[PDB]
Amino acid sequence: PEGPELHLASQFVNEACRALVFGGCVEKSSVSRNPEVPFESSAYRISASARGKELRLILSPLPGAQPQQEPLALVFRFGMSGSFQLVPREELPRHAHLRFYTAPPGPRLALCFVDIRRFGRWDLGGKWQPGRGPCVLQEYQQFRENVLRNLADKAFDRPICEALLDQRFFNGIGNYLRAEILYRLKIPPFEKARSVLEALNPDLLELCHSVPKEVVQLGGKGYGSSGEEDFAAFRAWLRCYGMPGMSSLQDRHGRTIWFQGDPGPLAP
DNA sequence: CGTCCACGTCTAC
DNA sequence: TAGACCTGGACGG
Repeated sequence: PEGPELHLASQFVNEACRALVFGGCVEKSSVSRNPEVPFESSAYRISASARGKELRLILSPLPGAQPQQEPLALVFRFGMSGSFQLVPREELPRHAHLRFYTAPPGPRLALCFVDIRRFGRWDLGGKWQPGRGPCVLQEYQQFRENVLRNLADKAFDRPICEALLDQRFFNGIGNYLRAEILYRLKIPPFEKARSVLEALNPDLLELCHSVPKEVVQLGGKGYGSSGEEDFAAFRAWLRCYGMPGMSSLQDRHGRTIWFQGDPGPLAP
């Protein structure tokens, strides 16, 4: 449920649904506090795109589909466990909170948003969350500008490790990517953000892009990968997050920051 | 049995 | 700046 996983999940929706046609209603599990998706069409296609830590699905009726229905966009945040699966209609995983059903010619499948802790959220309406900065994978240049044009923001008074989670400037970076980013440059996690950034080979804002981009290139499921294949690849990619020999500390919100060496000046 | 820990926001005091 | 929101795996007694 960081930027690489959101991005992988959107490619997964795009490839796995390339040749599917969905039909009928969009079904929500009983226990989910998210809104119902008012949307029905007898033949519709599903596509996605990611931005940062959000993913957007577009439901698009084929020509002639019934009820009349305009394209609908839904935006998902994954929380600590969100994911998508394509499964056989009658073999729904345990926590499938939102389900999309294929239509006949072929075997009956269900595309499901699966989310065990239910920190995930979706919204009707298709807009990115106001306030999230640009995507570090897909909008690098905008991402880099939005940080540099704004170093006066009180966000940058904080440790660089806490600033890297702030989605207003680092949309996409989560807890493993911060430790990996910081570790490639050996920046103490508790340096003040503004000092590391004012200054303006790869620097820290470049690593915010190419680091998550390396996870995307492993393919697979990234953090969400243990039967493995996917999983062994990811765990082999990590140099820092949770590794033996590393230090860790809690930041001011209780999140664990892995690192090596100097904790840096603002440490608890 | 029990405690801790996990890829993140949110709202409310 | 504390909590709340949740399930389940690892591991302890």
